[PDB]
Amino acid sequence: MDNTGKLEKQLVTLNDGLPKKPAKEIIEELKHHLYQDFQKFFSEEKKQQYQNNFALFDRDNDKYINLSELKELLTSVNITFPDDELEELYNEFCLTSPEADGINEDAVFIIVSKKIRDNDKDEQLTQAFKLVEKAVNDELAKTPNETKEQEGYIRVEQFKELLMTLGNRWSEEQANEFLKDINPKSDERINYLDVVKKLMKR
Amino acid sequence: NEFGTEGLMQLAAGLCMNSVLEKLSLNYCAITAEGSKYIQQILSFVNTNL
Amino acid sequence: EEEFRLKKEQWEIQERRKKEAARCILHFLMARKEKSKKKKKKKGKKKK
Amino acid sequence: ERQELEEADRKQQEELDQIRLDNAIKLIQIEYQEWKDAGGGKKKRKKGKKKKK
Repeated sequence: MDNTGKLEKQLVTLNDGLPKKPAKEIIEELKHHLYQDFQKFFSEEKKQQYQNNFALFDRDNDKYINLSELKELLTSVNITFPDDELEELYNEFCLTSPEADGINEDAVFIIVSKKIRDNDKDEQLTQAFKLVEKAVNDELAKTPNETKEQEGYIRVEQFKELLMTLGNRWSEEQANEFLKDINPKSDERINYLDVVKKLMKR
Repeated sequence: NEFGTEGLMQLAAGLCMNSVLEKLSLNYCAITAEGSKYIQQILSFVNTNL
Repeated sequence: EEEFRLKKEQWEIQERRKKEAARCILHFLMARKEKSKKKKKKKGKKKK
Repeated sequence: ERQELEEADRKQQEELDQIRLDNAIKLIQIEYQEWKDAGGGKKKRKKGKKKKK
């Protein structure tokens, strides 16, 4: 009564669910699941092939490969990557092995185990957006007037309607932030190919 | 628990790369030297909150 | 060859007929309109 | 028949050019997607035990 309030601006304080166990394993889950990809997605043939190829690479049988030999192994498997980023990844993994003159096999291969999911994200996004293009064509089939100048435009609000379902559920704030960054020209639409170029370019 | 190498490997099946516990003790277990290779895989891991 | 050439000339004529059809196709949706608004997300991941 | 052979050769060149364009499209996307299944294992023995002399 008397409009005696009162709303509370619930700020979620960073004082909940703090991990308890400091410094031996507990992140072991993440890469383990990553391992299950090659513990799942890959046939054991490539595993054995890489085991033997590296053991050939491991001229000293130390399980490790230096910068030159790591680039050797990446090239032998047909890896085409810029020098810089591979260099920083190798440096990080060597920091993970401060007393070893290189990186161990598991961490060595994690270098592009990361790029595995990295490129899988782009592959899934491209497949989902090709399906989006097919859906747009299906919709335009029922719509005669839309001329060939519309070939490449379907409602951006629809871009957001679809994003959450194709490939991976996109956060509501994720879609809002992306749309705001792209900056549509107040026409309630953008060019899908230009967005594709931006997303494959960043 | 004198499970030895067999028991240590059975544990490592998921615990070698498990990421749950805080303190794990296997003292007076006569863990064979060879089986230490399994623990070798635990330490070479970069993910670490035990 | 003559039969197939007659058929393909008919093909060109019916292609121009279909082009006129398309001309009449760009003619159906000038402004409307009414906001098929809410939701069509669900796109079950089982794909083609 | 020889002129048709030249025509088929030109068609095959066109197809190979289209496949090369597809290759250019694919090159970036297929830049080693899937770097692979764990390797080197559990060497433990002190094997070196051979002749004394």
